[PDB]
Amino acid sequence: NTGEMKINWVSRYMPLLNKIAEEYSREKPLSGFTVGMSIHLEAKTAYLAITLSKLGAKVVITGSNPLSTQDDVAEALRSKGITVYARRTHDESIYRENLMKVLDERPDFIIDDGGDLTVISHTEREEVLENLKGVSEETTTGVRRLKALEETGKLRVPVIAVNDSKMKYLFDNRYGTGQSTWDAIMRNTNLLVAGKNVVVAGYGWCGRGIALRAAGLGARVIVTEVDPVKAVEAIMDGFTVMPMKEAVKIADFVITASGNTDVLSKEDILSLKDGAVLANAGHFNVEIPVRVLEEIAVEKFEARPNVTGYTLENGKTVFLLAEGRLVNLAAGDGHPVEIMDLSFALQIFAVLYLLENHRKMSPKVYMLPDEIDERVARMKLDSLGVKIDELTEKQRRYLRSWQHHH
Amino acid sequence: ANTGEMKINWVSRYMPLLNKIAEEYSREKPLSGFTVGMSIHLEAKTAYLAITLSKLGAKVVITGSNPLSTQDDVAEALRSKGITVYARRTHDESIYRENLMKVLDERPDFIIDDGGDLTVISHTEREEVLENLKGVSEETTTGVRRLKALEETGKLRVPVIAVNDSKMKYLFDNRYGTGQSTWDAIMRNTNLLVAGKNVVVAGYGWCGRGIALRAAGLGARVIVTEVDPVKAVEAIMDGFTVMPMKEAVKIADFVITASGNTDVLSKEDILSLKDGAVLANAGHFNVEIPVRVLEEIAVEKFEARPNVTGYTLENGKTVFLLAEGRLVNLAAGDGHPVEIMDLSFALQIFAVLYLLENHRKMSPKVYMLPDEIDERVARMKLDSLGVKIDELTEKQRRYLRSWQ
Amino acid sequence: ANTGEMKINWVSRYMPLLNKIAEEYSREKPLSGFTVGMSIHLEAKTAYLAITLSKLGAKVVITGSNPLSTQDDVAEALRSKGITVYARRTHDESIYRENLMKVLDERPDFIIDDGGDLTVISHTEREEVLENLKGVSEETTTGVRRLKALEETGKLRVPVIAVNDSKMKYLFDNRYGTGQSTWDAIMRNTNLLVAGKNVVVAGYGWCGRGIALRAAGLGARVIVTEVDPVKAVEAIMDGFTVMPMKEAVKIADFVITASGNTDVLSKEDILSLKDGAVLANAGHFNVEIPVRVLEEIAVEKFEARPNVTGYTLENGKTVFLLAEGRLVNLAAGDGHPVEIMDLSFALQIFAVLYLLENHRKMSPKVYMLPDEIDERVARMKLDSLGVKIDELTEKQRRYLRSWQ
Amino acid sequence: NTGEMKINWVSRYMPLLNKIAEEYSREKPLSGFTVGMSIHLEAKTAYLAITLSKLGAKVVITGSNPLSTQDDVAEALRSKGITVYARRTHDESIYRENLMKVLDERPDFIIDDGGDLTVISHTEREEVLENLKGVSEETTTGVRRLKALEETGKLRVPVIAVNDSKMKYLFDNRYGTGQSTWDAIMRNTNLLVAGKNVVVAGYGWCGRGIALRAAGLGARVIVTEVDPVKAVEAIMDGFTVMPMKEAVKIADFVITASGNTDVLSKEDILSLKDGAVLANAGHFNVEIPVRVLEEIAVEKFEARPNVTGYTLENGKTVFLLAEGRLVNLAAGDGHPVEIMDLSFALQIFAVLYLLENHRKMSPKVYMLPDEIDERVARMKLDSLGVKIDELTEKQRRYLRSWQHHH
Ligand SMILES: NC(=O)C1=CN([C@@H]2O[C@H](COP(=O)(O)OP(=O)(O)OC[C@H]3O[C@@H](n4cnc5c(N)ncnc54)[C@H](O)[C@@H]3O)[C@@H](O)[C@H]2O)C=CC1
Ligand SMILES: NC(=O)C1=CN([C@@H]2O[C@H](COP(=O)(O)OP(=O)(O)OC[C@H]3O[C@@H](n4cnc5c(N)ncnc54)[C@H](O)[C@@H]3O)[C@@H](O)[C@H]2O)C=CC1
Ligand SMILES: NC(=O)C1=CN([C@@H]2O[C@H](COP(=O)(O)OP(=O)(O)OC[C@H]3O[C@@H](n4cnc5c(N)ncnc54)[C@H](O)[C@@H]3O)[C@@H](O)[C@H]2O)C=CC1
Ligand SMILES: NC(=O)C1=CN([C@@H]2O[C@H](COP(=O)(O)OP(=O)(O)OC[C@H]3O[C@@H](n4cnc5c(N)ncnc54)[C@H](O)[C@@H]3O)[C@@H](O)[C@H]2O)C=CC1
Ligand code: NA
Ligand code: NA
Ligand code: NA
Ligand code: NA
Ligand code: NA
Ligand code: NA
Repeated sequence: NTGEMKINWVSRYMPLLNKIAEEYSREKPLSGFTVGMSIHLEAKTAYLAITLSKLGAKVVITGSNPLSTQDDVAEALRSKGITVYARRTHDESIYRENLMKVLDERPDFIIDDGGDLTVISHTEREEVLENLKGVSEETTTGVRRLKALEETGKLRVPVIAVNDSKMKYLFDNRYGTGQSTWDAIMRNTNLLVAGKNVVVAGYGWCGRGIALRAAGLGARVIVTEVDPVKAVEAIMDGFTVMPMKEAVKIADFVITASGNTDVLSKEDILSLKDGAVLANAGHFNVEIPVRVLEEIAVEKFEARPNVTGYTLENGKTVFLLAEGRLVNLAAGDGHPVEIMDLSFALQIFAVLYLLENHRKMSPKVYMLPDEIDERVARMKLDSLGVKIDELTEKQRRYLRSWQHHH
Repeated sequence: ANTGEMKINWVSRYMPLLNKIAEEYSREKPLSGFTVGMSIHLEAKTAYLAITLSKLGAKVVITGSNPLSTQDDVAEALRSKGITVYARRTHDESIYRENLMKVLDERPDFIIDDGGDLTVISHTEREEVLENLKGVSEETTTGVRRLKALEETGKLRVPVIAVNDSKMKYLFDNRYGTGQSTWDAIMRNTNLLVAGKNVVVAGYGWCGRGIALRAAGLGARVIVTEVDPVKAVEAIMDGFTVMPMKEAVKIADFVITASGNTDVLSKEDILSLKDGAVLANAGHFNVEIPVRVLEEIAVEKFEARPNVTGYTLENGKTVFLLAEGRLVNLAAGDGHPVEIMDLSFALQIFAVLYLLENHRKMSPKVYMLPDEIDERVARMKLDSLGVKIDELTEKQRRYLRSWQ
Repeated sequence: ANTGEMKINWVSRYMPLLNKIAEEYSREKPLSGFTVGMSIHLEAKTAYLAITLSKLGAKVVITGSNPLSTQDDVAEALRSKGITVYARRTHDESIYRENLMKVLDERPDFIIDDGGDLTVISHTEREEVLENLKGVSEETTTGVRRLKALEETGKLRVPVIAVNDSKMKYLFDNRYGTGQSTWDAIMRNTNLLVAGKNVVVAGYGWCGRGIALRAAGLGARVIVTEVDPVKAVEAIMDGFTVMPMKEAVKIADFVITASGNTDVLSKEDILSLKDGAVLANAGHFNVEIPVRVLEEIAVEKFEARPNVTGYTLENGKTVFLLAEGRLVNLAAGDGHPVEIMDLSFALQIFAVLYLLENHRKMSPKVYMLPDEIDERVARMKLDSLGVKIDELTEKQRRYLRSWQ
Repeated sequence: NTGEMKINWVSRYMPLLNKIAEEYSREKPLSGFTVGMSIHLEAKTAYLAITLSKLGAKVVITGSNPLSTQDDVAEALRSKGITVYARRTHDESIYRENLMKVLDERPDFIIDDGGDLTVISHTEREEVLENLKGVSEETTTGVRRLKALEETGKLRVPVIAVNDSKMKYLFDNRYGTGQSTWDAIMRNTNLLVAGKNVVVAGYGWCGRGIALRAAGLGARVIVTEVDPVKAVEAIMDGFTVMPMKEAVKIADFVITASGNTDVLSKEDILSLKDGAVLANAGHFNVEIPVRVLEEIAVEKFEARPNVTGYTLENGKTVFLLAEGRLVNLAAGDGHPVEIMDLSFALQIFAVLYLLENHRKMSPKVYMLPDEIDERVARMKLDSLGVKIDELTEKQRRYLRSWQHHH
């Protein structure tokens, strides 16, 4: 089983989760509690699930990504007492039903991936809301949705946004999301990136990482944006900025990373050159309008696994990766094992934080406590065998005084 | 044209934001009747900031951030332009302080401070300044830390805007901003190879990271020291090696301090350095590298080169210090690229105008630069570069604010 | 379309030079009446090279470079196109050799070799091949070394063109050519973080340098091992750390061999590796990392992942090997980018045409690819990209050839 | 004296020359011989001169770069018995006379920098040719001139081209010439390079290093060439290639590194944008036609030290660095100390090689012997405390055999 092998592989390179398991498996702090999860299911996230289980939690999972009927990772999890609900295709109806099945187990805590499970809890299953003590949300898209929910006054449980900690800087780095995205694009196209015009839509944490990686690969990077401050940063970073309607005319690759909808229009698409490659790095598959592609294409064909060709009225053919879905997850390895280990440790401690403090907390979206960022950093340094400096007594006094040393 | 005027002429063709600001307020002269007191590194770029404020109607009174960094020809050019200048390049500390007092004796309405010196003096020794001071714009992290400490003791009386910490400090402290100017200063004064050398950067905040990223771009083996676990992990994830300074000094070819702290190197650390090691400070005050310690423990002290002091030690080894432990990119370099300072200065002018407009509704505390100023300056920059960007549609606006 | 045909379809839209060559010789069919025997990694890109030669009139007979790397659907697609294919993906060594013999039994006029195997067999065991063989085009450094050794013994009988060593090996072995395909193969099969890890690259010739440069671009701490002082100094000047392999293995997270030599890791070196170390070979033959040694000294051997073998040792530590010590970018990756292979293959077609035209005036020795072929292919590439360059004037030509 | 200080500074960071002096100063192998040199004179080259003197040679120097009348380095050299002829301005007449003065001393060996001293020896001072036993030429331009001289059959002494060894790769590297060039441009302009269009004319060893450094600084690099192979390499390296007449229309910086003449034409110059900066990295000041600039400029003014402004008929103003002369030497530090140490060790051993073998050698241009490259590399590793691997007996047999291991 590649799946059991992959879980064993992953476990060997997730030192933080291993440390957490070794530290708390005997005390089992989550014993008697149920953690529900909506996540992209594969070996890495399976290990998060397993760690929570070792800590005593009853884990209930729903995988958003379609899985083969005898998926090795799902089976490994089930053999450990972990419940796993999956779907076979991108059928929204089944996806909704699977979310409901997780809620049917009345989770005490939820680890959400985009805010779906939380939102549906507040709009369709209020009975579950009463037992729900807290939510840990991973993505920028999910946090945005939940902050908007809080805005209306409808939010009824504490939410910890793990997304915006001191270390989202690690997750979206050029070595985090940046490289995983380009690895998925290159492995599925075998095309040379050096010298090519790469358009990246959005220059936030995700897009910047993707743009920096492309440049490091020799690409000529072009950035599109709606925020002047971000555009200027791209320019200062050495990239070219222009409107998308202009960028598409010269694009060899177009990568969306905005977290917005319809970043490409029909007109935009009809400007692309024959052979152009499109991919989405945002959370939902609405950035590149796949429905529009389907509708205006004279013909659609499979060019390679994970790559769809679309010939248009202008006779040109453009290619889409992973049907416009999160390319690094849907057609790649997601993020490096050690990067997920870091993200997962933050999420596990967030859940423990909610367990210890949900009553004291209010039904609003909280930033991840600083103490958690520092605890994970200290553990990471320990696992690396790295030592750093400490402040001296004189330095402590210097830093808090306004008077001059002299 | 005199050399001072020539330096200013050069700079003015590459400062589009300041030029746009002058044109935009040429008629209105918003600062007419107001005195802006300044304490900054006096060179052509800062002189252009002073000239622009003067064009907006302000009476500008300026002094150097350190007498040593003051360029006399630029000062003389500013004087011929009607600007009041209290600053002469000098080693005399008493004269320096005296010049800060002269600026305060002009009772400025607003102060553009560099290190918090004018503001601290105003709240402790020269409170008469408080009869007319309405707000302060502070440029450096060190200044902000000092003013927050002043606030904490309850002595602060006017609002302070930290232009420092903004959405555009990612530009000032960029590898292409502070990073490159720091390395240009080091390379021009040592002519030493950077590729393959062990470069120790103390501190991994904005300044140190830019410095470390540039060193790596030059081929160095970068080692970062820190006291904050989160920053240390950040450096490791950026690809750098992290270890305690006491271990780093044993293999260092270069040690650059960028912490904003004092005594980053101990006497013991110094005695562990190898012969020929080069030390430089990129932090605001000359306390990061203990210059007094080097002086005391050295058997011999000599000029090895212009801007480079050699200290031969009890262990027979000699180590070298650039610019007497002072801010290296400014004391032995060009500061920052012109276009980078143009942006920073546009932000400072709008900070002063923002104080002029809202100081009465602000408490005596440190305020982060308002977001609308960042956006305003960014749009001016895009306009100046002739760059067009996209605009959200109604569907997109609805999408972004929806939770479904 | 069948999957083999689909793979070839994809590749053909991104191979402009091969497409230009087909169009350029469509009528002439210069290779009509000639058989070109091939031994190469059988995938879509090499299949397109075969198809292009067929379009120039050649009877093409091809076999895999290693049965394991042969893609059966691509092979079947080639057969449906009239090309003779002797190659089935297999672990059986005897069947592999048998397939090389079948290619030789077609008595090729020209051979495109990969590692010198066909050529060596032709000059030692199957000399009947020499009744019709007129020239060989060898792609790899290892092949060239072997054929030069064959030449040295006096057994070589036909001219050999080393397409390898040319003005455009700087492209094939570029950080964007071999470098990135090597790392994509390693990252896709381990999903391990590269930034901050110790990456040991054994050998600093063209291949190793590209690999080291890409590793550094990914944030790795790169360590290079070498036996040639000039190459070691080169690595140091490029910014890398250099040390003996016996010291490098103690801290290595990754060890990549790119030397073209045998036993780059000793048993002692292997027992010094840390638990979890990852080993991969980018050299032509699977002898760089001693696979037989790992097998013999291992207490446990298991599949850790697809393309990854785990070997638990007597010291209780486990080390991992990618693709059984075989050429990693080919055995567990996509080889090289399409456009890179298009260039390499254009050079090989012109090498064969050059042999067709000049083999009688060439000795049985290894010849570097003729410079005019490099220029011809470069012009075709510029034309294809629609790039225009400058042209020397009469004054400039006179200047360049003048000594005054 | 900054000059004596600078010589002392340089000596501390030139481990190879120090090793050479320590090794041979007692034997003084060059005792009784005269080494004439035509070089750019500053602290670093002074140290080459001093090392030869410590080895026993009578050194006679002529500095091509104008020097102040009481130049500290020249005075330091004279106080050591080294003869130094200098000029005060860019007066060709005085430059020629200084070359003659070096020849007047009848050197046994010549270290040339551009081929001038050697060429004039073969066309005006044949009496000196008889005693001249060999020449070591440093630059690409000088080697080209001397190879052309050999071509006519006029060459009468052995010439070792140090330029084309295994290590010209170190001298022209992005960290060698590349960075020194950009440091001179940035220190003399204070302009931001990130985002700017940088045109580099010529993609040989020098230009490539300059282009790679510019990209590393965030520039958008544009390359011009006359050799298709080089153009393609630039493209594969991720840069844009186009004709100069087109490149100049968008250039913020134009750097010539071709070793050719008139890389910019009047028409080209009139296409430059207001504020454009021009600099030459080639050996002779003919790449950017300064005479043409002087002639067509409505007015010429000093903008900054080392920077001349030229306002043209189209009302635009363009700026030239160091009067179109080798920018990194004429307005910068040349090359890093350790890089020159390497180049100088190669040149010292070349002179010793000529001393030992000039009779056996023929009057042609020789490549630097491989043994010298390897000797300097071994010494460099030794000074760095670096150890490498050695071939095993099995490996030696493997490498020379055509048979398969299996
Ligand atoms: N593939 C992956 O592994 C990852 C995916 N993401 C997803 O990527 C998206 C963005 O992530 P972040 O960068 O953290 O959000 P962000 O807010 O930091 O960056 C979003 C940027 O997109 C720009 N933008 C919005 N609409 C645009 C449009 N129509 N055209 C051009 N630019 C536009 C915004 O101005 C903003 O600067 C989210 O959906 C997030 O969940 C985030 C991290 C990793
Ligand atoms: N040279 C220049 O042009 C510039 C200078 N600066 C100056 O550099 C200093 C830092 O600026 P920022 O990075 O914005 O401050 P910062 O607070 O953002 O980063 C400072 C870092 O130093 C670390 N640190 C403190 N003490 C340390 C020690 N003893 N050893 C190692 N690390 C230590 C802290 O943990 C922190 O991460 C200030 O003095 C600032 O005024 C800032 C920007 C540009
Ligand atoms: N994976 C791929 O796609 C490619 C593979 N190759 C293969 O890689 C190998 C080398 O290719 P090249 O770089 O062109 O050969 P090369 O001769 O140009 O460089 C080989 C280097 O390895 C060094 N070396 C030899 N034995 C060593 C040892 N025991 N330890 C450390 N260093 C050692 C040599 O001193 C030499 O500098 C060959 O097998 C070649 O066929 C070449 C190009 C691409
Ligand atoms: N500033 C410095 O420190 C250094 C200066 N140089 C000087 O730079 C020049 C070139 O050095 P190399 O790169 O070693 O010679 P090179 O022969 O390796 O490169 C010269 C390149 O310029 C191209 N070229 C010729 N004419 C051209 C034109 N009109 N337009 C565009 N491209 C053209 C050629 O095709 C060739 O690729 C020589 O004068 C050399 O002495 C060399 C090394 C360092
Ligand atoms: Na299964
Ligand atoms: Na620890
Ligand atoms: Na107030
Ligand atoms: Na022949
Ligand atoms: Na003097
Ligand atoms: Na040694």
